[PDB]
Amino acid sequence: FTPVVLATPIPEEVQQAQTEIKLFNKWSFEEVEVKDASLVDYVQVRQPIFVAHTAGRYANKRFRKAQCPIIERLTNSLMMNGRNNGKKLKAVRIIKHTLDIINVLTDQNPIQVVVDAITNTGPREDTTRVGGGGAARRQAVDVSPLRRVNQAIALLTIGAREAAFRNIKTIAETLAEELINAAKGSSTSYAIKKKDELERVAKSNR
Amino acid sequence: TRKTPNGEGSKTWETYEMRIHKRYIDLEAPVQIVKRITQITIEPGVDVEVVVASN
Amino acid sequence: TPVTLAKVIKVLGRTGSRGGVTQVRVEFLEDTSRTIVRNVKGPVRENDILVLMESEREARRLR
Amino acid sequence: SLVVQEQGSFQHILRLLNTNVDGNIKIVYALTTIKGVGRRYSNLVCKKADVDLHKRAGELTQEELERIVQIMQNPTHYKIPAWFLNRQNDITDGKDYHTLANNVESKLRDDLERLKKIRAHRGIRHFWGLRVRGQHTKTTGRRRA
Amino acid sequence: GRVRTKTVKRASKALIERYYPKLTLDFQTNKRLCDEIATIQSKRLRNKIAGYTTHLMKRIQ
Amino acid sequence: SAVPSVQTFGKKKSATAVAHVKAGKGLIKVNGSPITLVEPEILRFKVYEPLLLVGLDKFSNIDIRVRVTGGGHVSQVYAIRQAIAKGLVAYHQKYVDEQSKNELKKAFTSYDRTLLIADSRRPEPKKFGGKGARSRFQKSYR
Amino acid sequence: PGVSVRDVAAQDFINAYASFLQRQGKLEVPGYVDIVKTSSGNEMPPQDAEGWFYKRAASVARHIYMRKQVGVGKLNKLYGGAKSRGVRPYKHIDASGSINRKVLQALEKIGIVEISPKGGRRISENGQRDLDRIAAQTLEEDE
Amino acid sequence: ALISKKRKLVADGVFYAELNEFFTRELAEEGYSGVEVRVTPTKTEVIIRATRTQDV
Amino acid sequence: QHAVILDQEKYDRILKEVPTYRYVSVSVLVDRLKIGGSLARIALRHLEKEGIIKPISKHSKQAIYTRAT
RNA sequence: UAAUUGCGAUAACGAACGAGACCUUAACCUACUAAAUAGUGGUGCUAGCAUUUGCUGGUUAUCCACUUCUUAGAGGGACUAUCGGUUUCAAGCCGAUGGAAGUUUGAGGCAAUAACAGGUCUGUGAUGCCCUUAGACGUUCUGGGCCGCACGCGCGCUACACUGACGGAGCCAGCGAGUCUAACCUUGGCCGAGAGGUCUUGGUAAUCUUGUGAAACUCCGUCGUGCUGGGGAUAGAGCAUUGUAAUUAUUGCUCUUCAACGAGGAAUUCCUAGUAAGCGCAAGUCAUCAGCUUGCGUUGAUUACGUCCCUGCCCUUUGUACACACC
Ligand SMILES: [Mg+2]
Ligand SMILES: [Mg+2]
Ligand SMILES: [Mg+2]
Ligand SMILES: [Mg+2]
Ligand SMILES: [Mg+2]
Ligand SMILES: [Mg+2]
Ligand SMILES: [Mg+2]
Ligand SMILES: [Mg+2]
Ligand SMILES: [Mg+2]
Ligand SMILES: [Mg+2]
Ligand SMILES: [Mg+2]
Ligand SMILES: [Mg+2]
Ligand SMILES: [Mg+2]
Ligand SMILES: [Mg+2]
Ligand SMILES: [Mg+2]
Ligand SMILES: [Mg+2]
Ligand SMILES: [Mg+2]
Ligand SMILES: [Mg+2]
Ligand SMILES: [Mg+2]
Ligand SMILES: [Mg+2]
Ligand SMILES: [Mg+2]
Ligand SMILES: [Mg+2]
Ligand SMILES: [Mg+2]
Repeated sequence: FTPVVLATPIPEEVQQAQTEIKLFNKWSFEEVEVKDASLVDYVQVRQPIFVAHTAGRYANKRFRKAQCPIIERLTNSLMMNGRNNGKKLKAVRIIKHTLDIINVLTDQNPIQVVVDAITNTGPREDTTRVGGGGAARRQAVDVSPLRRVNQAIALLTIGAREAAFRNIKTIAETLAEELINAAKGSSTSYAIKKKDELERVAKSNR
Repeated sequence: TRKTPNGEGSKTWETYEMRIHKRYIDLEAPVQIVKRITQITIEPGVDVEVVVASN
Repeated sequence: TPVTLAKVIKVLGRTGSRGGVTQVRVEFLEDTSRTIVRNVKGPVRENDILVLMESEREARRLR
Repeated sequence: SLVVQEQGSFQHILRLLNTNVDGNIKIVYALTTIKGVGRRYSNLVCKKADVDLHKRAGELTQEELERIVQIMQNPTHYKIPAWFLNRQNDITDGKDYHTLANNVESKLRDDLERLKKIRAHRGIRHFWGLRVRGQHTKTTGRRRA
Repeated sequence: GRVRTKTVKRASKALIERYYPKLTLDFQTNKRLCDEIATIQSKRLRNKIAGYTTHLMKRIQ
Repeated sequence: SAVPSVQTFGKKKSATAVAHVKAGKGLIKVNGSPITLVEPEILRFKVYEPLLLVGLDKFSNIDIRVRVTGGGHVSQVYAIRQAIAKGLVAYHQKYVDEQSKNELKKAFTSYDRTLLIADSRRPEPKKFGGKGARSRFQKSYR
Repeated sequence: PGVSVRDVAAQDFINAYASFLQRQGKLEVPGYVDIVKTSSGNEMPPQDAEGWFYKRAASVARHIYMRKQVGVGKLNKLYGGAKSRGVRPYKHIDASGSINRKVLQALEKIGIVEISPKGGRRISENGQRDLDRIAAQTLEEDE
Repeated sequence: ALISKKRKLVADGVFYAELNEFFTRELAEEGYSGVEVRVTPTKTEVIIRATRTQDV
Repeated sequence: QHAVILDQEKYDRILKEVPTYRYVSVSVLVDRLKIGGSLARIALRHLEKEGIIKPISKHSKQAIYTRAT
């Protein structure tokens, strides 16, 4: 990789695992592809980045939340529940610990494991809140691709947060379990319990 | 402070401020150029203090 | 269990008394010879792909 | 690496100071089940009693248990300063004590009766069953009991 | 949103009428013209006016 | 003798990272310690990204002193990475030729997270009537 | 070639100089140690009662060395933290002073520090060398 | 003498109001309109304005 | 309840089970065996004698080990 | 349109207050004017690592140069610019590109006409009337009271823990303040587990406290789901600080007692970007006491970019037997 030397050393696992390919933490950003259409252009995995923490600005205009990578959109949705707000640093460390667990469980790429997850969890069609004439009925409406990614991370994180609450596991673990049970939809997942409940209600009163 | 006298109604808070500007110029000159420097450059609202040297 | 792909053409307006659903015109993706009116709950831009469940239906305004 | 077994050397639930101290919880925090010993006191005694803290109470020979016990009632003698003690400079004898076990419920009642016999202000609040540290009883303390 | 006020637009209808040869399509030069044939008491109004006069020019021509 | 040095600065929130870039051997140090030891930790690669988005060899001719004052632990990291990614285009601007500087300008801004454009967000003032910027105190009516 | 303590990872550094001081013996641990919480803001005493004073001392030697002079006070606030005052909110509480002091007066005996103008303690040349020396050893910990 | 400058210009501002009011109460029928204070090196200057300056 | 001292025959479990799993962690041991967890962390350090397992990410919050070699 | 803000429609035409302009404050300036109370490079002087020049420091001014970061004077900067989608192709809105900045650039100050039996006589040596005026409703002094506790209601602080606690170790702000005929903000040396003490010190302040070495946080370690080391109420004992005076515990410290609290019923508050939330810090109060308020900065996100379904206000229409105006 041409190990160049400068006055201050700089490591060789550093120099190589970067200038060559701009991996993730050290995951491959190439060769991972959104296995479901529609949801593409919203599952941002074509621009690489090292850490899951960016000085972002995705709350100015309406449609710039998607140019934020789905990884850091995964991580940011972790750091919630009062005692957890703002603690982005911990979430990265949890997430880096969430991927490396998953890359140990079932080979593959964890960034493909995450990608697989967000997709098979977004509710294709939802129940909206109509006036419904008194006893408000429920009106079936299929849901935006942006919201199938949004409400996914919501459902997936809520899944791990409620999992490892009064439980021995760490977030990183329950997160690494909640993705694996969503990246191939074992229906053991909490998100998948959620998803196949929502489309289940829309499929009813329509 | 609070706007109201006594504590009636909404609690609305003014904030007053005062802007105090300091600065300093350093000079070197003998006899006449020292007392002249003092009182020839004077203007109300301007506080002036002129210092010997050393300690 | 068939699955619909539907590409956006034009934004019609916002329905629901709450402003809860947005209408849009979608190109049928695999059958460009179609175009149908739909109701979305999320925020839908142009050119993204809806995933319809009943490839008939097509209703209108809502409260 | 404390991967040791111990055959019959581990014996859960012993008895000290007329309490039922659990064996398989850490030594420091095992002891605290006694009315009178607490975190920092039980952290120090085991120190003065040469006890390897990394262990649980289920270990520790009766040697290492009478070594602690002895130190605990006479704490002042083993480099343990009077301020570590719950009852320093009394009001009857003027010395330093660390009332333990049953003895805590004892001098707690005695003291309360002490200023109740004398019928002071802080005493009466203990008789009625109210607050003694002149705080607000108007809005708070409700539900009672 | 941004709706420029009459005091602005009044001033754009006047400079365009009184100075069409010397105005132009660019924002920068007009800003300098304004500090000549007009007395505008604040830079923003100075800029805001010239902005509107220049808007008209891109649809006058 | 005085050396050909360059001095840029990157700011973020209340952190201001001053930079010195002179013709040198290749050392890169922030506050008297090498850039490999920047120990907010998880964001380590953050400060590395200016070295890997251009070529580890574009530094072997320069020594880069950095010192941060202010901000917090995170704001110092973005402030140093930005003072560093700006001293390399300002060394090129003065001590070498243009077209490489814009290529550098190119690879930087292709991926830019602030890097050479200072993120201008700021803290909003708290108002009266509430404990935060917009958060108002709890109202009760009856 | 030429290693300062500022070339060494801090936690790796202070983890080592501590060891260096418990396998040198001649520090001077005070009479308590087994009874102090390091700060009136803590809750329990340091858990490695054997070597905290060593870790403490070592850091200070590192800490005073990357500076011009630092007195006891600035140490108490540095090694102070947060106090949980109970049902009331948390605030900063400075740390014990007869802990940092007996650290700085016993560092004086081994020649790692010394009194200094502008008050406070300055790193000594004896100390400068002792820290730069054990720094390199931690640097070259690659076999 | 020797007072903090932050209290100085404040403590002055106290002296102005106190002077300004006193004159506003004493010089009633004169029609006084305000005062200015020119602190000079040696001497301090109070400058009263009233539309009946003879009775001042 | 769990276990907080080695029962020797409990020790037999670990040496002839941990290489079964391709993920060992704090909770991994607690769930299938019945360690306290305190003696699981030393059990991890113990299992890194001569690489019964192998590290990849050593942190104070998380233990991510794998199979042997 | 946020706006009576506009384009236009036009028996109106042309105008004034308001809104807007304005002002502050936060952002941009390698362009000007400067800098021992702000910095930096050189270098004297000197320590340590290497010794191969180098890396890291020390030295209030050794001497020289300078203004990148600092402070604030002077000015520039943006006008929603340029292109595009639009619509009366009108104001305008939407999108891309650039730009420090494109939500009235963010946030504030100011703020018309008219109205209230809204509050304040307990801010005023502001004021009418009444009352009282030496057994005083004046006043000062001693003590006590405002906190008294079956309970109903509002604001809050701490929490129920493993995204944690505890112990070590790492260590990063901004808004602020601070002693004259006086005792303030206080480094530091020593003493003290502590709270604190004693000896000196700097500062009327970009100079000294103070880099306010803040907390949250990072990390290594212990504990391991156990009303447990989560929680810290109630209570006993002792040491201290404030003050003439602490009892009805002012506060501070150490040990000991280890309470309810296992996610909170019908309800209901607040919020759209450095925002919410979590975090501390100064300031007001202050002899002493913050769980309060005014501000500050650290860490910093999910979700909207919409609607009139609910509650409000606004117009317009219509009804009116209301005008002391659906009290
Ligand atoms: Mg006990
Ligand atoms: Mg007692
Ligand atoms: Mg406020
Ligand atoms: Mg704030
Ligand atoms: Mg600290
Ligand atoms: Mg700490
Ligand atoms: Mg607390
Ligand atoms: Mg807190
Ligand atoms: Mg008008
Ligand atoms: Mg006007
Ligand atoms: Mg200087
Ligand atoms: Mg110099
Ligand atoms: Mg752009
Ligand atoms: Mg009234
Ligand atoms: Mg009053
Ligand atoms: Mg209130
Ligand atoms: Mg606790
Ligand atoms: Mg901690
Ligand atoms: Mg407990
Ligand atoms: Mg306690
Ligand atoms: Mg205070
Ligand atoms: Mg109050
Ligand atoms: Mg009618």
